[PDB]
Amino acid sequence: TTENLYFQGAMSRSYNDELQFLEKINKNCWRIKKGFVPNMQVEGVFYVNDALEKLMFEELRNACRGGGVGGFLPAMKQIGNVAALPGIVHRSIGLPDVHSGYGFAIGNMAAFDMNDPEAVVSPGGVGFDINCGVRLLRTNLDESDVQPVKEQLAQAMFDHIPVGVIPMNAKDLEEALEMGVDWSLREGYAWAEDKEHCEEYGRMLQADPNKVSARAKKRGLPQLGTLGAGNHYAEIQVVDEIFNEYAAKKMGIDHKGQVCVMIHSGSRGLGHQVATDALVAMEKAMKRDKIIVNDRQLACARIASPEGQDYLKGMAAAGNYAWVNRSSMTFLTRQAFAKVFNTTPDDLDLHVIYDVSHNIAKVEQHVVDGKERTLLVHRKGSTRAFPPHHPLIAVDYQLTGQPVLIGGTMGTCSYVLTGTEQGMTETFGTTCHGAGRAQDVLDKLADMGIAIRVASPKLYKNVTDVVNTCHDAGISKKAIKLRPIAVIKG
Ligand SMILES: [Mn+2]
Repeated sequence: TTENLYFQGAMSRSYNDELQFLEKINKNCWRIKKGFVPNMQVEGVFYVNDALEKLMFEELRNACRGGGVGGFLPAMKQIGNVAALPGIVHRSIGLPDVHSGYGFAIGNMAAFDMNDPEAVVSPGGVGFDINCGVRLLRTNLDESDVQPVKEQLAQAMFDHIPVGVIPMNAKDLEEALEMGVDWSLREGYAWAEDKEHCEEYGRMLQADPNKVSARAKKRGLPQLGTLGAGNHYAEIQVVDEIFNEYAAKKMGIDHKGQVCVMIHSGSRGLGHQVATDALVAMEKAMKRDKIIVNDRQLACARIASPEGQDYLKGMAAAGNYAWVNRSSMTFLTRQAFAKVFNTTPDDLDLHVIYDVSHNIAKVEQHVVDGKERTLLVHRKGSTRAFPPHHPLIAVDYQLTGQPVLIGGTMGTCSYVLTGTEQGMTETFGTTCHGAGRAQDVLDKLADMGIAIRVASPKLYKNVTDVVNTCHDAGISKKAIKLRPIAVIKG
């Protein structure tokens, strides 16, 4: 986020001229008027509380004022660059946890009309870790039941990570990329109820393994070497607060102190490679279709392009692979819990509460200016949050709205949110994904009471401020707060 811009204008400005393009819509939302960056097709908006508002406008002035080396790209500027993409509708939107990233800002959503021939798809609008996501499992155990054996549970979970639960040959992987969680179901590593409580039923149709490069496929095949890359993250959690008892009851969360397990994983290097190969092929074809962007990292292809069609089919394939990896972690988590407590996984009520993505592009029906349209919704660092009574969400959540899982870092709380009708109207059903940015840790976590198994010692916008901002804006609703007692990052 520095010299990736083409030689362009609008850069002979100071903080006061940039403030001219900025107006506050309401208590929790700001407007970016056109002209903030070149070639804006729609306006931009971001959601703030008084704290996150300070950091956003400080990051603007620190880069805008200049007077030093850097030229760092503010999140407010990347929002506008995304608003300059052909095909975008409504507005490019920054969720409360918006921070700067490759082309798109992390936490910056934008949707494109699939009936517009100039509409494009941007891999930078999905992210390199395609379909990194969160999965929440409930248990019938209480904190008093788990707190004594938390070290053994964490060790058993850590020891279960390395070992056929994951596609171990290229042929199995080609099926996993095509079938998503349907591969795990056939191979015994997933329950049927896991699919019904999973975004897109754990499988994105029309995925094509032929659109995934051979290097990408080998990046996704298991390696006994190079373990410790950090792609596996798990957290044994305790229900610390229930803001909505009925939403919690429909998720099986019966009381405070109940134990849950949170799983965080993605496509590892397969998605990184799928995103990279697309970016290269798109750079070479943007001229043929005459696409103009402000940021070279906004490299995109038209949806109708062969390169745009290839990416989405490959992107869907990596998303399927990510669900297979989280199902295998579920299978190993279920096995870890089964052995420590010496029973069967079902007798511990180890069902999937929900599973969301936050690095994916989805084809969704949305109403734009009173007209139903088919939109390609880019969500990098943002979570889908469908409202109550959406016909395509689980029957169990037809009255609560779609559960939204918020990732919590080491020692940080996690949240379960619900979708809202207001979020479908304002943000196309989009909400935050977690926190943003801009041995000592070991003893702090131990003193907090958190057992920790981490492979290598190599391994801000507060999540609380972010979820409270979304709750106040009405684009999400707080339901559960979870506290970690064991963190497993291998
Ligand atoms: Mn993630």
